[PDB]
Amino acid sequence: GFLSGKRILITGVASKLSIAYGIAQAMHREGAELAFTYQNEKLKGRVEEFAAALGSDIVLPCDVAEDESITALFTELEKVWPKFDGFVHSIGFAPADQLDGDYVDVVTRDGFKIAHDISAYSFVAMAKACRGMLNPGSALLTLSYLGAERAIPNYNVMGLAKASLEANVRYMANAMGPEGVRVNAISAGPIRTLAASGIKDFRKMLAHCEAVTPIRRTVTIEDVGNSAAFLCSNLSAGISGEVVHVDGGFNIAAMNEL
Amino acid sequence: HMGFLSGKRILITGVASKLSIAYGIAQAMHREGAELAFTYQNEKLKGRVEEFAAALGSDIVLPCDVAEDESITALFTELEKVWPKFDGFVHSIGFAPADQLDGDYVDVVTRDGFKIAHDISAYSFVAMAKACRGMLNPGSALLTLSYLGAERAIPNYNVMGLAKASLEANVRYMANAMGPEGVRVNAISAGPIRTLAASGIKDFRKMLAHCEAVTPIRRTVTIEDVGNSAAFLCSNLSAGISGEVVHVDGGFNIAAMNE
Amino acid sequence: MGFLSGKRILITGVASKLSIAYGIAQAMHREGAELAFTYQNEKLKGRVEEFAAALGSDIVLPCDVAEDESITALFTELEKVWPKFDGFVHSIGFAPADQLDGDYVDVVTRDGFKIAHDISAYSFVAMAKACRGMLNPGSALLTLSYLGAERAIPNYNVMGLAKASLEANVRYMANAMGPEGVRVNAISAGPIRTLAASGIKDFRKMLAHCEAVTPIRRTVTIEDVGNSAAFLCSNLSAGISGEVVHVDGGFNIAAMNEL
Amino acid sequence: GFLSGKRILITGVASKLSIAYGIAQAMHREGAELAFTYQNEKLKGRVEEFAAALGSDIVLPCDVAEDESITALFTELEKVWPKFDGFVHSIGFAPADQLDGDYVDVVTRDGFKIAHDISAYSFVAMAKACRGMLNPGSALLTLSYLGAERAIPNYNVMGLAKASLEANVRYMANAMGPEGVRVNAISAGPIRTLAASGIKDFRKMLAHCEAVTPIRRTVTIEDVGNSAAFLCSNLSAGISGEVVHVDGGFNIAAMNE
Ligand SMILES: NC(=O)c1ccc[n+]([C@@H]2O[C@H](COP(=O)([O-])OP(=O)(O)OC[C@H]3O[C@@H](n4cnc5c(N)ncnc54)[C@H](O)[C@@H]3O)[C@@H](O)[C@H]2O)c1
Ligand SMILES: NC(=O)c1ccc[n+]([C@@H]2O[C@H](COP(=O)([O-])OP(=O)(O)OC[C@H]3O[C@@H](n4cnc5c(N)ncnc54)[C@H](O)[C@@H]3O)[C@@H](O)[C@H]2O)c1
Ligand SMILES: NC(=O)c1ccc[n+]([C@@H]2O[C@H](COP(=O)([O-])OP(=O)(O)OC[C@H]3O[C@@H](n4cnc5c(N)ncnc54)[C@H](O)[C@@H]3O)[C@@H](O)[C@H]2O)c1
Ligand SMILES: NC(=O)c1ccc[n+]([C@@H]2O[C@H](COP(=O)([O-])OP(=O)(O)OC[C@H]3O[C@@H](n4cnc5c(N)ncnc54)[C@H](O)[C@@H]3O)[C@@H](O)[C@H]2O)c1
Ligand SMILES: Oc1cc(Cl)ccc1Oc1ccc(Cl)cc1Cl
Ligand SMILES: Oc1cc(Cl)ccc1Oc1ccc(Cl)cc1Cl
Ligand SMILES: Oc1cc(Cl)ccc1Oc1ccc(Cl)cc1Cl
Ligand SMILES: Oc1cc(Cl)ccc1Oc1ccc(Cl)cc1Cl
Repeated sequence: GFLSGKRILITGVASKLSIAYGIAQAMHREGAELAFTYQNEKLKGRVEEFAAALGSDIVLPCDVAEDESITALFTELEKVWPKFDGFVHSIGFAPADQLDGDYVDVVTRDGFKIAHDISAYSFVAMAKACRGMLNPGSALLTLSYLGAERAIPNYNVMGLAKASLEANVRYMANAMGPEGVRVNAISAGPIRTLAASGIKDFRKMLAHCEAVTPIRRTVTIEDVGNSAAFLCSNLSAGISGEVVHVDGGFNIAAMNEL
Repeated sequence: HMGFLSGKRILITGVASKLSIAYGIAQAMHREGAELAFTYQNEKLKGRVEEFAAALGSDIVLPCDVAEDESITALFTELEKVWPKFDGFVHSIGFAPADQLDGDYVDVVTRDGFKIAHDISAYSFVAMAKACRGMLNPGSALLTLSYLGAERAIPNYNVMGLAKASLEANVRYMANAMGPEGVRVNAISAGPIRTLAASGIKDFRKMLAHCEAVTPIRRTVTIEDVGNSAAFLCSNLSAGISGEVVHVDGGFNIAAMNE
Repeated sequence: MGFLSGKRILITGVASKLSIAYGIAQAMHREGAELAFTYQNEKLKGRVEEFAAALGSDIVLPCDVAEDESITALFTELEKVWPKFDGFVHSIGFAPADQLDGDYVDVVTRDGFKIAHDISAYSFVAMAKACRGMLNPGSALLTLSYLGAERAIPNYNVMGLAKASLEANVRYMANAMGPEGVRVNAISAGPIRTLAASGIKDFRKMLAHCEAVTPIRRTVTIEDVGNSAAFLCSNLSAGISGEVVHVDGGFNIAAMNEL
Repeated sequence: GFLSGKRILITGVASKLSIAYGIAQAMHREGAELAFTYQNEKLKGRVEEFAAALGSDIVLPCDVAEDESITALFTELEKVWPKFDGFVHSIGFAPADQLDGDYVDVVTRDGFKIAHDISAYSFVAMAKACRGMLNPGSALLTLSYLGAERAIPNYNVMGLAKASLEANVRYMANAMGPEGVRVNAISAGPIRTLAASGIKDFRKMLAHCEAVTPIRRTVTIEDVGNSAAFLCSNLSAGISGEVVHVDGGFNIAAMNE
């Protein structure tokens, strides 16, 4: 596999639906050794099961809201992985009220702070915490959405948070590049996940994208998985600070329904 | 005066000194016939801002600390007393703790540092829009000030780059939300200009010199260049333009591989 | 006096009262410009003479941008009445009709691609080459582009490629001509019913779509584009070069609005 | 390998430094059957040799200035490859005079025509001539440069031709997507190739990019090759109409003192 010899930490595996689940399956297929985080105790058991089906018993708590939890993650991981080769940030949150209605009516200071803190800051927070553990040739990866570039109904403040996160990719790639670390994002098209369900009229976005995307289907966690595996491998040694659209080309289409 | 903003009432935030981008905008809007009102952050800036306002024929000078929801509500409660309706506002406000703007981004970025940059530099634009939405006339325009740091990794600009990316996305979401009721929302991506707050960016004087050398117009932009651009974007001349980040940087942003 | 007082601006692409260039001409004359006009061929000469006369000009000269000799003769004739001037509006676009109906790969041809690029993109720099010595300090060039440059729009086809080339032309001309005091910008205009627009398949559906989903909830007008164009060729926009300004009511920044 | 069972045609192999060389190596290594084109008789020997090193004896002429040359390529290719899974367009040309001096002084109608014709039109010309030979799941790839997005000294009219090429990618991705074909570009950082010599002060561009690129090195035909292999493989199934920057992140950097 093109990840033979790599040790990648994967965040954000909530279920078999999760983008991060797809990424893990592809990275295991390509020979990566994997470790896994879980947000809270409620999620531990399922992530342990998913971890074990991929030959891993490295499963550790991380609530990215808490600096101590991020430090503890890497404190505990260092004991099995003194050094490793990067991680997948597949984590977003905003209060539910932020994702239904007029952006300006519905956005709040606290909704804004949480969305950016959890979806944007958490990525560089994780990087600070493991910086000295990363081998030369390491790769970090986050997940963004066209909401960052365009005004999308109901996505609302998550658009601002993804725009922040995509700038984070750039500032992180620029800072960590010299010492041999690449940083990228996948801008993924719509996929049915627990989190997707939190966006008002998600199913309308999903249907619309299926119709007008050049490849004429919604992308799968397999498609994202393979792209993510590639971006965290030495195959992508020439790419850093990049937001790669894995949306079937939806972002480049205009006026297809009239 | 009389000009392309005759009939417009515009609120101006972020005047600190005569170097301030908001001063150049205030100058340019007065010259084009706008009635102006001003905000000041704290008591330290009140007196300075009052004399600037009086020189431009305004005695509407009101406190606003955009970290505080109470302060923004009270701004527009007081503003309503003299201006029941008005035609929008200029958001010329940035802030991060000093420690954010000096060193390797990953090393010096902090959670509070990130929180404060995004809160003051990005959230505060839509906060002001939420609290004055009902007072905006049809044909109103909101304007904010961004920087190329939103688009490119700039040494030492660090977490302000992310807060500016968030700001530019806010322009788009607000434009989209407010367009149907007749409100336009735009940004100017200004080139570097020696302002009080600019002195806080490590190596600013090298940015300035770099930008002077490679910018197509072969000069630094002025608060006059930005003021004329802001005056246009808040005027009915710009009626076909919403959700845009207009680069007023002499075209620095389109240059690569110079020298 | 208007913000174009003391400027001498040459206007191409006036075909009718619906032409973008005619809206530009009106706004620029309103703001105090003195104007000169080109006409493509003998059939348009009379109408352009009439529209120019209505804006206080009888400087009305043939220019077919297909021909190097025609562009040279234009500036050799112009110089006799305008030894110096302050820039020109390039409002010129053409591809063979067969290029703008069907699947882009089926319908695009080598000659169709050549003509689109030659007339719509190359002509902007050919004109700049031909008058470079006649431009005052503070001169400004303007071309017209379309969202088709950035996105794949059905049936705009190879005109999308020609517009992308044109916007790249804006950047390379801004960068080359900036040091000698010349600014170069584009307006990326929303759809407008003009003679040329009727050559685009389902243009009526395009208008209705942009009408529904554009933040400002209307079509832009030649007044909107004219006002922006006046601004971009005036000293008010002295800070802006190498820029494609979207004058499309925010259409470009909206996604999934139809639902 | 992840191109196992794919048939890819490769253009623009000139020498061992050729981006198209790096791409052939990477695609061979991952188990693609390759075919190669050569511009003219002068290059035919070098390519027949490079092809044989990779196990291909499919080496056909194509001058993309000629519609007939493109038809004939696909007429000959069909005899051995009735179907195939796409091609790599690694082809650029402008008259030498275009790439030395101030853009406005140096550009000419004929300079502009050829740059656009060879560097941009030829990509969709090849897609037109082979559309019915492409299997479901096929990928086309072209090579672009940041000259499309930024004004770069001396790159001049090639910048416009690459901007047209990048738009081409999007219009081809939109048209061909529904019949199961993806179309993408790599925007490669500077690399010393035969063609690169043609740019005035190319050396300075290399050293500039090397100094300020986040990965702090020049990219290689093997970095571009790995990215090209990926983008023409089923691994990239969710990517179309995309210009992927393989320049070490140079494009996102500004103000490196
Ligand atoms: N349509 C889509 O599914 C889509 C599109 C593009 C982008 N994305 C992004 O992909 C990523 C993965 O989301 P998904 O769609 O797979 O959803 P999901 O619900 O399957 O996964 C989201 C994950 O975020 C984690 N998370 C939330 N708050 C956390 C915290 N405080 N600490 C740690 N983990 C926390 C959850 O535990 C969960 O594992 C997100 O960043 C999302 O914004 C999703
Ligand atoms: N100067 C430049 O080179 C440049 C370039 C691009 C954009 N900008 C942006 O222009 C805007 C104005 O900055 P400037 O350069 O004029 O400097 P400045 O110091 O004159 O203006 C900054 C202003 O921010 C205000 N401010 C800070 N925190 C505030 C708060 N909590 N509540 C209310 N007001 C607050 C200050 O009172 C001050 O008036 C900012 O958004 C800045 O980021 C500056
Ligand atoms: N929706 C729109 O109408 C729209 C939107 C975006 C951009 N544009 C651009 O605006 C510009 C003006 O078009 P318009 O909509 O006003 O259409 P129009 O028909 O009013 O203008 C087209 C003009 O092009 C001129 N022209 C064509 N070939 C020429 C040649 N060889 N030499 C000289 N002049 C030549 C014609 O004489 C005519 O005056 C074009 O570049 C067009 O692509 C139009
Ligand atoms: N070298 C770089 O730094 C760099 C960076 C970005 C993109 N590119 C692009 O990569 C591609 C390959 O160039 P390279 O750097 O490998 O140089 P190269 O000289 O190795 O390859 C250029 C190729 O173009 C072919 N070609 C030229 N005119 C042709 C025609 N009429 N018909 C057929 N083939 C023709 C030549 O035969 C040659 O193989 C070009 O499109 C170039 O613009 C190069
Ligand atoms: O960002 C997303 C985009 C899409 Cl189309 C679908 C799911 C997404 O993921 C989220 C959406 C909202 C919240 Cl609150 C959290 C997350 Cl992770
Ligand atoms: O955003 C800016 C960009 C530049 Cl080039 C110069 C000044 C800027 O403005 C600020 C920079 C830092 C802080 Cl703390 C606050 C502000 Cl207002
Ligand atoms: O570019 C345009 C875009 C739009 Cl939406 C409408 C009209 C346009 O202008 C043209 C369209 C086709 C041809 Cl052949 C020539 C021109 Cl000037
Ligand atoms: O596009 C390129 C970009 C770079 Cl940085 C280097 C070489 C390139 O390729 C060319 C440059 C000039 C000519 Cl005439 C032909 C080609 Cl193929």
